Amino acid sequence: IEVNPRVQVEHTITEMVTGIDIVKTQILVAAGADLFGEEINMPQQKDITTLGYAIQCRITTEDPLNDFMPDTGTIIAYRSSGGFGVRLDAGDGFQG
Amino acid sequence: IEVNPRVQVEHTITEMVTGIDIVKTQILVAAGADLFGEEINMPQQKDITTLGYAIQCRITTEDPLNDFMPDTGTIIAYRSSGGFGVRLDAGDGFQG
Amino acid sequence: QIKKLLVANRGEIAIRIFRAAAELDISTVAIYSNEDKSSLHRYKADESYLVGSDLGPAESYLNIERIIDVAKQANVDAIHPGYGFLSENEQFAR
Repeated sequence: IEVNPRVQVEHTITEMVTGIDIVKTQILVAAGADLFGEEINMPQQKDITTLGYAIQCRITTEDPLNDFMPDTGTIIAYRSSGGFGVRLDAGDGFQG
Repeated sequence: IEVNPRVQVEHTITEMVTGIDIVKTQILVAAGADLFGEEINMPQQKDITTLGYAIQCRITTEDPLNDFMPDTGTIIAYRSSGGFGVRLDAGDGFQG
Repeated sequence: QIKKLLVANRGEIAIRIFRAAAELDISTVAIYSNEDKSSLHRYKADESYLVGSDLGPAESYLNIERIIDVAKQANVDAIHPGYGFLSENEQFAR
């Protein structure tokens, strides 16, 4: 279909099952480092396998009452989760 | 040396490398469910490996510059940190 | 061989980059616009500079020449584009 020549939003989902950090590795490739080197610690092609399953959801300000359209306003209350399995790469929603 | 007949504080560290929720498994064992069954879905003996490595420590109020005595009072400022691979488990630390 | 890094993006992706770069013991640089004067990514980096004080808050992130002006005036030797701005832009990399 096409090629996305960068990191996508849904990148996190793969990192959790593979174990390998995508964003980190990106910077490491810029320095001129080898993949299976001591700095990236990337496993070999038949050494990379998936562990369990992973699911991602993006938390925007869209809703079926305004048919998936954003809104303006101060975020009065922000309640976040965390814990095992749950991965949080946050950025936009907080105190208010 | 000895046997700990319950969960430990450091249980989290093993959860991240195996991919198994101990706490959730633990509850399902009390319900009379089988780990090789519908409820738990735990992989057989030799199917389990360790995906990479994990480290744990606890953030306490024991002052290192003063004989490790827990300093008590009221916390004014608190800021945590998410990020991929980083699991938080907050006890008493909040902004007040 | 990278000393410090700039993120040509905003929001969740920027914060993700700063965390990765700081783990590699690499100094971090962030840019913001008129309406992102109080976006979270502004604070999570070591250095934060305003881009396009005159240009609009939407166009500000998509200004090839001005983002370079910040990187130059800060000793930045590496820029991470992130996604969905100048990430697929050819003349930015050139």
